[PDB]
Amino acid sequence: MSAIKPDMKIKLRMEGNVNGHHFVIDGDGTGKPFEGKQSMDLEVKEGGPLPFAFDILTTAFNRVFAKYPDNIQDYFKQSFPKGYSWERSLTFEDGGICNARNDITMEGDTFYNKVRFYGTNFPANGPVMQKKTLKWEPSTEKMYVRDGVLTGDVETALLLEGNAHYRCDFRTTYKAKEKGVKLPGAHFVDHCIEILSHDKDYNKVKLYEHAVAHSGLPN
Repeated sequence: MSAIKPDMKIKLRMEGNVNGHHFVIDGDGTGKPFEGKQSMDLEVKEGGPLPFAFDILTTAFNRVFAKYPDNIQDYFKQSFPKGYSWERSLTFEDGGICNARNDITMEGDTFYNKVRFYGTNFPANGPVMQKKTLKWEPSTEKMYVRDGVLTGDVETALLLEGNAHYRCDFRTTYKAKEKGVKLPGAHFVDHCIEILSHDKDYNKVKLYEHAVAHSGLPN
């Protein structure tokens, strides 16, 4: 009998600043932790219409929603009820850099998310500030332990208009709140994030993510 239910709710608020542009965005959603699926409705509350590509924000909007096999330690589910936090760097090929964080708690059937997102050094003429992005490509996160902290690395890209990609490297550190949650062995997490629907200026966005942990084998 887990602290985590097969169906959980998601509540979140993000505040941030990208290239000097401030914003606040709220979210409400649901997911299936043991299936590795989540979806949420996001709404920009301050600073809209956002003057940069919404897509840079989407991975900041919880690896509890990842399907873990029995042969990999599930650090994220083991972190509840007290929760965990993560810190992420996004390093883009044209010098844009973001730092994001989320502190994740659980109150009953709901995960609460205190998200912060800061970006800078995006060229004014680049695809982020010109809103030329289409989607994140599906990718695989490599999880491992670095300096005693669970770390995940991704080398991925945004698809742009005109058959071009815009590369980004992610590095995330993950930390359980509770003293003593055992770190997992190294493994992979395949994931795919998608904007299912949106309004004109991405004031409102429906977001979906699917994630599955594995050890690199067909079996």
